[PDB]
Amino acid sequence: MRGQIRGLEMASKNSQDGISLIQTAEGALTETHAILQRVRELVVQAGNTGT
Amino acid sequence: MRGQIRGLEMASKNSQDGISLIQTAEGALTETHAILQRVRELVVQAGNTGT
Repeated sequence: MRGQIRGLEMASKNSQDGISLIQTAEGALTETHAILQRVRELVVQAGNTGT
Repeated sequence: MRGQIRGLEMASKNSQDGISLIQTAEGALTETHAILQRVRELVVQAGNTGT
């Protein structure tokens, strides 16, 4: 039991650490995405306003 | 009778001595076990927290 208990404590630890990794990459990709919104703004402008 | 009596006195002695040996090894194995609990904690952490 205690072997598993302690393993579950370190499991919770490892999973929370998983979450930390996730949210790191998550926020980074959110910012990336926001850039890409700006990019498409610049694409539509980089329709040259036509000519 | 007295031969057996005296032999029972030394028998009790020998058995108590048995117990002393037992409880020595017992407590030692209890501590060993406690270590092994810590080990498994370090195994679950030595899941590398994954990567």
